[PDB]
Amino acid sequence: VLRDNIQGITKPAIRRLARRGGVKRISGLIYEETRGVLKVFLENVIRDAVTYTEHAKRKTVTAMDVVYALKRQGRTLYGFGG
Amino acid sequence: RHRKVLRDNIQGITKPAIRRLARRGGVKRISGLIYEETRGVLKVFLENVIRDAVTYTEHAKRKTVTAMDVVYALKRQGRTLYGFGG
Amino acid sequence: KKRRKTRKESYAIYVYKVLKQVHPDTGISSKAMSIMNSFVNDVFERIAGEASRLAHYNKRSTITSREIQTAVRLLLPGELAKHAVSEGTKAVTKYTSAK
Amino acid sequence: KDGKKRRKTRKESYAIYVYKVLKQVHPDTGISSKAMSIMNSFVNDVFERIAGEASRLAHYNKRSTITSREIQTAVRLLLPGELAKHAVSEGTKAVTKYTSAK
Amino acid sequence: KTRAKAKTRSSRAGLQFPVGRVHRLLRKGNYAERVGAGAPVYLAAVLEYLTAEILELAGNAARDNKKTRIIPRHLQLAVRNDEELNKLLGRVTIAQGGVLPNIQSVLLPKKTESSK
Amino acid sequence: AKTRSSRAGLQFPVGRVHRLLRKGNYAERVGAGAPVYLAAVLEYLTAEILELAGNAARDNKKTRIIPRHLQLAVRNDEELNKLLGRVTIAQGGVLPNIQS
Amino acid sequence: GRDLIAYEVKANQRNIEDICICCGSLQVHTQHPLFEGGICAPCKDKFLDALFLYDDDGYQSYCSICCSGETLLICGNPDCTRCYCFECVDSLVGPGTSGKVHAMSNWVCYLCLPSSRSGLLQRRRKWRSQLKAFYDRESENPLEMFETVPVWRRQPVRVLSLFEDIKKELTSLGFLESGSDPGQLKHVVDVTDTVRKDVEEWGPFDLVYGATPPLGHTCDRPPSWYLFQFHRLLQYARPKPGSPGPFFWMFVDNLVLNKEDLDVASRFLEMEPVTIPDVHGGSLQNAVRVWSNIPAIRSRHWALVSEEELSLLAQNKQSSKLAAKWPTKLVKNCFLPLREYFKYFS
Ligand SMILES: [Zn+2]
Ligand SMILES: [Zn+2]
Ligand SMILES: [Zn+2]
Repeated sequence: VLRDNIQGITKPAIRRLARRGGVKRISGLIYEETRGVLKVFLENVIRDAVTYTEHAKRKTVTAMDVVYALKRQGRTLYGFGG
Repeated sequence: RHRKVLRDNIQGITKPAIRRLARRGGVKRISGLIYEETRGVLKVFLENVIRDAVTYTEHAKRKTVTAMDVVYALKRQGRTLYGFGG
Repeated sequence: KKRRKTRKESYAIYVYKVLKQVHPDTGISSKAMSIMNSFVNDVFERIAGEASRLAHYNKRSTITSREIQTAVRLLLPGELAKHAVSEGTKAVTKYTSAK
Repeated sequence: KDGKKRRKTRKESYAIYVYKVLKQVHPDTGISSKAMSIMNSFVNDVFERIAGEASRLAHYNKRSTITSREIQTAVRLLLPGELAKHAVSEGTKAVTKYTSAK
Repeated sequence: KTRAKAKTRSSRAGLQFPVGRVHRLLRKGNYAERVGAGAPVYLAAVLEYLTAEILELAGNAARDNKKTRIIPRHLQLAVRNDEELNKLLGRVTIAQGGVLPNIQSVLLPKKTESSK
Repeated sequence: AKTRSSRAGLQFPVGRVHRLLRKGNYAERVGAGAPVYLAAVLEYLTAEILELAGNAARDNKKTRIIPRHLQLAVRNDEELNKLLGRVTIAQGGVLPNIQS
Repeated sequence: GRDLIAYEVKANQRNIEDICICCGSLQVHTQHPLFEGGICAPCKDKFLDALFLYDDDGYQSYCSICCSGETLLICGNPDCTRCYCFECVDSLVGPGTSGKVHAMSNWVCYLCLPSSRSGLLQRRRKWRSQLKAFYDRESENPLEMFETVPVWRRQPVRVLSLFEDIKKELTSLGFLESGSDPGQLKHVVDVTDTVRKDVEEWGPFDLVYGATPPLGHTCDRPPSWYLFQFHRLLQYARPKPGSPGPFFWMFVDNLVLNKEDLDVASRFLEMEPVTIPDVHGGSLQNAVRVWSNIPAIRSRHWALVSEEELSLLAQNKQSSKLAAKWPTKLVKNCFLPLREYFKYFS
């Protein structure tokens, strides 16, 4: 229950994302690999996104903390800050 | 006026120079068409860095390109160089 | 409502007028409006931070149109920088010798 | 005695401080001037990184003061892994020493 | 007191983006001690040209899609089809954009006929 | 006259870091503990690289740290490699790493 | 040895044909095409190649007379395309004159001046036919060579533009006079009902230009149609056989015809296409194929330009179609050798 939310990313979700990415054929070992990489890509953001929330003395992680954590890593996201 | 236009200095990057840079890069075997592509990529890289550095010299109202303008041009392109003053 | 009074600035009322000057009938959504707002803030902070570095390099405690000009010549690629420097110079020259 | 022949502006550095730290960690190892320029550029680079990150951390919360907390959050963001977990302990120990040294 | 027409600095420059707002955001952001008079005029002109170029390409992308309202798909197609705007916004994600409809020429089946 | 460097038990100059914070247009005000904390952080990051460069010098049978020793000190440790991933050290070369 | 070739003629009383005027050499293979004198074999080979080569930067990439790279000056009268090096001018007419020539952009060149005897230069009467014989002896390829049109016996250009307008281009290029509309260019959008009688009524034509649609596929008509009609009206507009009259043509394709249609066009126009790339803004921008009989147009293609990269650019342009302007500026340059054939409006 508190361990299988990495498997909440399903096989058709990675299938649809690789169809958007223009991949014609996917092997059976992609789905274990990508769930690793995506998980790492969340950590490197959330480790930063909690940390701004630490410095603001809040408990809510706002959209501005996500925008600042992505802007720090050179992945500037548009359409969430006023 | 009194300045001969330098030309064909991309061939100054010799074949054993790209050979030695491939030895340091760990490459065991180099094809014959590597050398023109490597000259082209080095030319585009120097175009970008000197395009920044000459503009740093322009705004400073000088006519001499310094090592600090090279370090600023590289630190702007996310390639921070040490040993010349940050 | 006197305690519920906090007006966050934006660039919606300006990007809307520039859009009506370019396309007199085309509209725009609010999500695309927030993307254009974040774009204006992004390019603003890029040129301001780059010009601040270009002032600090030459030991000058003043930003004028020259630092913004060379920051535009650094940050914008290709012909886009040339057209932006032309438009900026034309607007400054029109601004100085006006009524 | 000869003095003030060529007026040159004294360019500051960190060379004697890196020399002191090197004599504290290696009592017999020397260092070249090229490597000293590299260590000087490293100290300038990491100083600019932590100061700029603390400037953004101050501007995000609408505060115009950089205290040790902004530098601590900048260190926790910039230094990966155990480097932050030791540098925060070293900085907090230094600030605790500095506050209660009177 | 003062008896003169309240003419804003935007209108004297022939621009649309606010000179005063850009000027106080330069004075607020801690960029330098002093801020010149021509600098917010020049920066407002640069921002207004960079806004007008993307809105012109987005209005062309909207007209192609038979729509009279720019959605973030139109901004995505407007920026990514242009090469200088793609160089400017390379490390930039636009929300609700997607990607360009660009399929490689090796994943398609050969729809050809043998000449022999 | 007791300097703020020895008042906090540090080595990097607290006063120079203080005036470089006040000069760099970072914020309007600069706290009292901030240059002490930043001098401590810079001193730890200097001491770790000088320790690894001294170990690389001792392995190379040399008592002077050359830029090759700073190259081997930064590239071998993975946290310092993550810190300086987009940083070229001059007179450094690369790691002697051959693919299998 | 460049101050010696001005000494071999005056003092030794030697023939100009017996010294290579290009690099100063004493060995002479042939006689120089433009002026009286001899040319050594390597300079001869390179000189022919230089004429074929087309440069965006200047009228001539390398020097006309001696084929040097640098020291390029521009002709004063804007109705002339000749360019000579500084060393030719210094060596032949005298030192410290090249600087004077380069100093102004309104200095009448050697071919525009009433007298062609400068002091060590001799012109040739009806030189173009001799020039064709020069191409015939060694150039190994008899490229389409119409007689050159003298400045004194010059005609107003009569232009027929099919499926694409070039009046802006030619006006910028100085082929059409602005302010006055006698109608020396007729733009004809629809030609399905054009007849020989119509063309005869429209007045005799000297240059007929056609071009493919721009990359946004404005019209729903197959692109080969432009080629085939261009060929038809072209043949109609050709002067009566056995008449000393110039007839130039140019069909331009912005990668809208596939390899089938490309071979078809190459067969009818009886030559291989000319692929031109545009200034890189990082990788590659756009490219264009051109058929024509205008001098130094076939050598304009650059061997570096690959087919597969061109196919990829074509498929990224056709499907995307962001810009939809006919590349008038891309095909603007190619008319530049034609400058010596018709009158220029500054
Ligand atoms: Zn010769
Ligand atoms: Zn002339
Ligand atoms: Zn010459």
